[PDB]
Amino acid sequence: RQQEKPNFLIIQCDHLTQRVVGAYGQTQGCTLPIDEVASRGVIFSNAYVGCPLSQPSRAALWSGMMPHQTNVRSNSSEPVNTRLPENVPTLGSLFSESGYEAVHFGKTHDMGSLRGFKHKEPVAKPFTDPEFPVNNDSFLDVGTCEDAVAYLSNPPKEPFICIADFQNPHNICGFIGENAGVHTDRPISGPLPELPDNFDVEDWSNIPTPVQYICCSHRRMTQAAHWNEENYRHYIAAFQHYTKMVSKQVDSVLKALYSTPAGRNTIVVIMADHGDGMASHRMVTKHISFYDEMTNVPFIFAGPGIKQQKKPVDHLLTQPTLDLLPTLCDLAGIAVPAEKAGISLAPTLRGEKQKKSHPYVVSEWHSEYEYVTTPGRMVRGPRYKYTHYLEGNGEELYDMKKDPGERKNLAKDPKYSKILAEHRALLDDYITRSKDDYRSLKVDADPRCRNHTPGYPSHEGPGAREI
Ligand SMILES: [Cl-]
Ligand SMILES: [Zn+2]
Repeated sequence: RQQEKPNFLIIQCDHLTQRVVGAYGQTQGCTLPIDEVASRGVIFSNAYVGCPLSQPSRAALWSGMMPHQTNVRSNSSEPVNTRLPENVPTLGSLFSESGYEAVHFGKTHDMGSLRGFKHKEPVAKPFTDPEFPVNNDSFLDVGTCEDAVAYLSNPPKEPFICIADFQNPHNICGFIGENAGVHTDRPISGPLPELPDNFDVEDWSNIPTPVQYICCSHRRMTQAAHWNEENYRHYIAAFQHYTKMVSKQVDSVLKALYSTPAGRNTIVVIMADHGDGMASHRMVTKHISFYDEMTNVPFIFAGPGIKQQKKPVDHLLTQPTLDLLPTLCDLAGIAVPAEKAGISLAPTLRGEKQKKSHPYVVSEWHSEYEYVTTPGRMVRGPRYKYTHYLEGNGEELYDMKKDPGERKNLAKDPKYSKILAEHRALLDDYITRSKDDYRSLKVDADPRCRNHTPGYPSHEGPGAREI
């Protein structure tokens, strides 16, 4: 038993959302291979990432730390962001030093947190799509899929830990570029998805300043700011298409996995580095805001020793950015360094009592490319989500039980003043225990990016990257 170790296959998809994954109960037909894995295992309803942005999320994830601690807080490359020091234990270092073969395929964008994995760079394999634009994101996934299939088809050593980091549905970014501004959409042959119930922003004066002006600071939002309903539904359709594309590749990867006896000895994890607005709150992609579509990601486990659960686990707050490292170490029988703040979910996965749990979980924003630096923090408690931004001391407060779509900010309502204070207190506790420098940080927000009536439809001009 204890010397017979499982393998691991970690499949991560950039921008993948709970909404689009059928296992979560909202959208049918886009992720059947992922849903089949979920059906054999356990999915988590509350799985919040440490930052809704790729490089900060990935640097944090593979090191099991938070972004203010890695100090990789934006997507900028060296020297604005500096690679994780070589003395910080990572997933790869812990697994490699315990005798695992550790391999990584696909997207990196890790700022050194992948140290210990042997990385193979994918090669772009272009192809033509008859209905949606496809770019090097989609072409790279073809290479990644080929590499992962080749590896899992003939695994040279057990035990192994393999990461397959897919780009899609990130090609949604390219879609927005091809459809920027006022435009008529190219016809498509599918049924057209409906807008979500939280599409509209009811009151722009009741949201924080940085969220009001995402249209100025986020290039993709500048592009989509004046989109009509048709435009946004075609956006959702494209997102579903790119998700279907990556799910076919997941299928190929799983077929390769289960083509040898290594497969049945493998624990499969499916997650995303962050989500996508999917037109909720008029939002496209990810930038500044902390709404569930972007921060609450699919987080799915199945494999030997993991007990099947039909219902999603919703009595726990999880933080994949912190919890993946100790969970995988616990499943592999590898000791976790004491400084890591994550909590192993292996008890829940085994069907045992989860004695330790997070009383709340957190997300961070700092900047994307240092055009605008507008730090903020999210605290998800058991029932409410609280957000705070330094710029204007803006706050949000959402009842996630009665208002899961986050349509009614409760922060200015005196009836909720005690709940608001209570979540402010969770942020104070986080700052103390994590040594967050949040309270000391400076806002850098040019007033030319805050210079029209609040809200994306009223956006005028070319946005921050242009001025
Ligand atoms: Cl920026
Ligand atoms: Zn604007």
